[PDB]
Amino acid sequence: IVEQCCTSICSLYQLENYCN
Amino acid sequence: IVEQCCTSICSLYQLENYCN
Amino acid sequence: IVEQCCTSICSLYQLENYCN
Amino acid sequence: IVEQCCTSICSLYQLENYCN
Amino acid sequence: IVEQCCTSICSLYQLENYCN
Amino acid sequence: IVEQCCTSICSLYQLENYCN
Amino acid sequence: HLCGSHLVEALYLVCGERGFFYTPK
Amino acid sequence: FVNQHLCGSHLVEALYLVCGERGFFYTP
Amino acid sequence: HLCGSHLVEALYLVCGERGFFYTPK
Amino acid sequence: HLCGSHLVEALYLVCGERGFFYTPK
Amino acid sequence: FVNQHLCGSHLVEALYLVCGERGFFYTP
Amino acid sequence: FVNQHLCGSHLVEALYLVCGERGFFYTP
Ligand SMILES: NCCc1c[nH]c2ccc(O)cc12
Ligand SMILES: NCCc1c[nH]c2ccc(O)cc12
Ligand SMILES: NCCc1c[nH]c2ccc(O)cc12
Ligand SMILES: NC(=[NH2+])NCCC[C@H](N)C(=O)O
Ligand SMILES: NC(=[NH2+])NCCC[C@H](N)C(=O)O
Ligand SMILES: NC(=[NH2+])NCCC[C@H](N)C(=O)O
Ligand SMILES: [Cl-]
Ligand SMILES: [Cl-]
Ligand SMILES: [Zn+2]
Ligand SMILES: [Zn+2]
Repeated sequence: IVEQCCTSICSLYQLENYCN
Repeated sequence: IVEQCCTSICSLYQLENYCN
Repeated sequence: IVEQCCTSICSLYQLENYCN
Repeated sequence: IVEQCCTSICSLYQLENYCN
Repeated sequence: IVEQCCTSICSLYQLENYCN
Repeated sequence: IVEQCCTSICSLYQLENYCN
Repeated sequence: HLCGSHLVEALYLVCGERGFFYTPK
Repeated sequence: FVNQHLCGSHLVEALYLVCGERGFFYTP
Repeated sequence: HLCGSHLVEALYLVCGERGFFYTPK
Repeated sequence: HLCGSHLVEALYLVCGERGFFYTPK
Repeated sequence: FVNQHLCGSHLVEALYLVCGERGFFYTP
Repeated sequence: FVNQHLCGSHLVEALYLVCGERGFFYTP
């Protein structure tokens, strides 16, 4: 998540890949 | 907004409404 | 601080008081 | 606001220009 | 987690437990 | 604290040196 | 239950790239 | 601009307190 | 009393470098 | 109504450049 | 990476809201 | 230093939890 999401702005789909 | 999301419960999908 | 701003209501102007 | 306030530290007067 | 730290009171020391 | 803790990641011991 | 600054935080998660109005009253 | 996006998160929190019952408008 | 996003903030102060699971239910 | 970490956040909006003391008790 | 550590703080807040009763997993 | 100012926001939140009933002092 850090790699993907602190680099470019992530989207609410990138984020939802870390829900359980 | 406050009724929709604080008084009643809200969805992140429902809050897309308020995006300008 | 807690009485002034949590128990009673507070102002951002009133909190300037606590700036060191 | 981003331009003005994520560049230099803004002040509570810069910020208050975005109240309704 | 919620019982331990929201219902009952918690310690930052006790939350070390949940670190993966 | 800024010098010590906004530079490197600080640890909960660096931080606890600013408790009263 | 999203009240006070948490409602604003939630508004920002969804709209922060587009922009939004917050008008409590 | 990630660091502006993070920064925006802080600004809306600040406008929330600054503005009161008036509310505010946020726009990149 | 640590509830909602404040419990998550507290989890992060302690574990944010290691990582953690948050499973409310 | 400014309690817990929200009171600290409010203290910081106003004083974060000057500095402050937070002493709840 | 300090700015990633700060960034992580924002991500977990976002996952908290995004995920609901499911919860989430955070890992650098 | 904007990114330090943002960083300061996170530190006081962390000191709030870290310190308990003792409270803390914040100073750039
Ligand atoms: N679509 C932007 C959602 C979002 C909110 N906060 C964030 C922090 C980091 C990131 O990559 C993304 C976000
Ligand atoms: N006087 C500093 C007020 C303040 C609080 N948070 C902020 C974030 C960005 C900024 O430009 C300014 C601020
Ligand atoms: N051990 C990481 C604790 C921590 C939480 N938030 C922080 C912000 C800045 C810092 O140096 C450290 C921290
Ligand atoms: N990042 C957020 N918006 N978190 C929501 C936390 C819920 C909080 N107990 C409230 O009064 O709304
Ligand atoms: N950064 C934090 N976790 N702060 C804890 C604030 C306590 C808050 N009143 C709650 O509902 O839990
Ligand atoms: N950024 C802030 N200080 N927000 C104030 C939110 C009010 C919150 N319901 C409280 O318990 O105080
Ligand atoms: Cl709350
Ligand atoms: Cl940040
Ligand atoms: Zn809260
Ligand atoms: Zn931040």
